[PDB]
Amino acid sequence: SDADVQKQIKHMMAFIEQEANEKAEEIDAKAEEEFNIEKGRLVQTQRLKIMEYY
Amino acid sequence: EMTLAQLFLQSEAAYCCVSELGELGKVQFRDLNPDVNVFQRKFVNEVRRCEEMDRKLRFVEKEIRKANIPIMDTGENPEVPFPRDMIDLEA
Amino acid sequence: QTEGSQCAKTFINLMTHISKEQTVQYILTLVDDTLQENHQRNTAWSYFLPMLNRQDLFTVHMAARIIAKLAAWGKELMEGSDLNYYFNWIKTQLSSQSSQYVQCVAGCLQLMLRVNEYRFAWVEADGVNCIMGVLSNKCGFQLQYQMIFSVWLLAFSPQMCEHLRRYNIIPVLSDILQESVKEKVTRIILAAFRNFLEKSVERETRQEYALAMIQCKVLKQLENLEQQKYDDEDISEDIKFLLEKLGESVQDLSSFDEYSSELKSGRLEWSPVHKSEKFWRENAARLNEKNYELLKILTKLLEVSDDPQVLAVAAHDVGEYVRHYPRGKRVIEQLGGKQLVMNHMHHEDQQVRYNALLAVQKLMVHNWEY
Repeated sequence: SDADVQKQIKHMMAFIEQEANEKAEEIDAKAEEEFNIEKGRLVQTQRLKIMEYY
Repeated sequence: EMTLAQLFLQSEAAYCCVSELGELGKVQFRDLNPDVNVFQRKFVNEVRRCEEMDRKLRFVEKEIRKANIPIMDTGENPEVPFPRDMIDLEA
Repeated sequence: QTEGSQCAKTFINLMTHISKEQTVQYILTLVDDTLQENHQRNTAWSYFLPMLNRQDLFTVHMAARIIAKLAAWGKELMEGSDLNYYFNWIKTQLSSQSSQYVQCVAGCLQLMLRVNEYRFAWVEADGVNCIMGVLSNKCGFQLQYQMIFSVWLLAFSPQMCEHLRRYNIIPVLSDILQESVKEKVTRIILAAFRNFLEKSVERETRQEYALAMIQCKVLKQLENLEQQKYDDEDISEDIKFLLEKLGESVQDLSSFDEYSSELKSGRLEWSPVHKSEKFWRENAARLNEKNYELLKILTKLLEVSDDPQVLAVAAHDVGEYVRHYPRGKRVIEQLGGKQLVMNHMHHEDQQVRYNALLAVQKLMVHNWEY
């Protein structure tokens, strides 16, 4: 059986994409605390200076 | 008439393959990383956990004889316990 | 092959009026691959949703992959009002009776729950026990990896964190945390425990700790995970983060007033303070400084009430007082609790007799002359 070299490309490449996608999607969905929260920090700095002219 | 033909594992099947491979008894695992000490062989912390249960078993087999209790045998090759069951054993 | 701006409505009208559903699926899949790296093309999405989920296998999950990506892209394209009628429409598709397509549906839910304001709108209409139904035994090898990522996505908001406390999902995930099979769900559930604990602005962090972190095999399971040498530095840092917080709260759960709150209010629950060696060693004379009959108030609860589980905590706490104070044996002989512990040793309960055997043997360990 010569399919052992194909079985390497069959399913060991599947272990490549699961660590490619589902580890970067954990990083890509971390914008709820690294993009939304960090936006919530600087809007207080804009509301610190709007509560003098108002 | 042997061959050093390679065999691949995937570390989710590193226990249950090898254990049923060790439930057959035809395999001659050869160490090909000799440039390393007796520690840092990827599992030194957990083989001491088996050794700590080994130390507890060699101690409890001594005190079971000083009270002179008969020992059940029921001699059979059992099922090898999984690492899922391992943490439940030390309890 | 770039610069595609027009002809979007021409592809949309051809997609609806196509009797060849397999060719319409090829029209849909080519639209999905094109929109995988492109911008927005939701009134048409309100029109494409009704023709979708209609008697087709591959076109159902692909349109779901398309419409959620249409929901996950575009600021003005945020259509959470229309997505409320769409999430409940796919909630029957989110039932756990199908096969070979729920994994793509969970991945479609992973993009759908990635939003912030849509997630709080979702969880009110969700009925999140269905996600706990996926946490129930249905062979979740990669399905629980999508499910725990959904729980980690909902653990961002503190207002959603308080609404998430109306379930036992913290201990229902500790059983899944005790699995530790694919070595990636262990990374997801560890940071989700860090997300639920740290990102909650209340005094209910201990309420989320006493549920699963304290009164389950979580702090003990995290001890062996710290002994493990996984290469992921994010999981290695979250392991030290959860150990420092839960190790502080377990120390904070033993302050001898919380033990007094357990004693005076009663019900004598088995807590970590009753088994902690630091709690019995530090609060040794705390019983004697509190008008010592308060220690006999633990004995009065042990003598009068039967309590086949609650008196077991009364037996071990009485022996720890005798072990940390030999003069309390004279105080126990003054209250006569030794004859009460001796009579309670003959109880029919197994754990009550085993706890009373360790206590009564500790009561006569010092042996002053009579």
